Amino acid sequence: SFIPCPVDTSQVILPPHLEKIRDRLAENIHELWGMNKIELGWTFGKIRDDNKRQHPCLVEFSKLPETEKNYNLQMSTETLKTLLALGCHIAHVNPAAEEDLKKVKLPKNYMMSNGYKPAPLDLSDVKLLPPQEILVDKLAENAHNVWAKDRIKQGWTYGIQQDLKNKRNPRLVPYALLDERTKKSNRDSLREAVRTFVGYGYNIEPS
Repeated sequence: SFIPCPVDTSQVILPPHLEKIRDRLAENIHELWGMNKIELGWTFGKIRDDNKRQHPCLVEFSKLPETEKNYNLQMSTETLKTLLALGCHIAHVNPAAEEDLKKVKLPKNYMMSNGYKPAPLDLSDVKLLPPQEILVDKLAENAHNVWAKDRIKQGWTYGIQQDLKNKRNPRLVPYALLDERTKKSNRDSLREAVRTFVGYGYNIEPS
């Protein structure tokens, strides 16, 4: 143990009419990432320090280090290709629906020392279809594998207590043995993932 194996997206083209919705999906993952780190107590430093809760990538998406923009794109691309792999169909239904949607305006204290303030899209109003919640769950578990596969290949191993000494993480586990809270947190980050599709006037279905 353990062998994290996710959906095989290697036979999946990303059609060009869906590359722009990937971009806004990745951008909004950052704004949700920045928002969540600030809620935990993290602040902006120039170099990552887990003691002072300081992270370097806590900046506007336009100004992320040029490799880490790709990781957010890679995170977004894979969730998009996994959809097509699972046989879901995504449709650019109405181009106009996106205009009305607006971004969350967080309180003042969320503004960071360098002036960065995360503004994720206000997707609370969107209620997803029941056939999409089951697809959210199947993508929240597959998301746990893409992470567990990539971390292990980066030398990460399980660890009773979390430690960056040598890549030890207690959540590097078969999804069956994860904790409930972590599972719910992943359905959340990917429930938000599907809402970004519908909110942009893009439609997908589960079959």
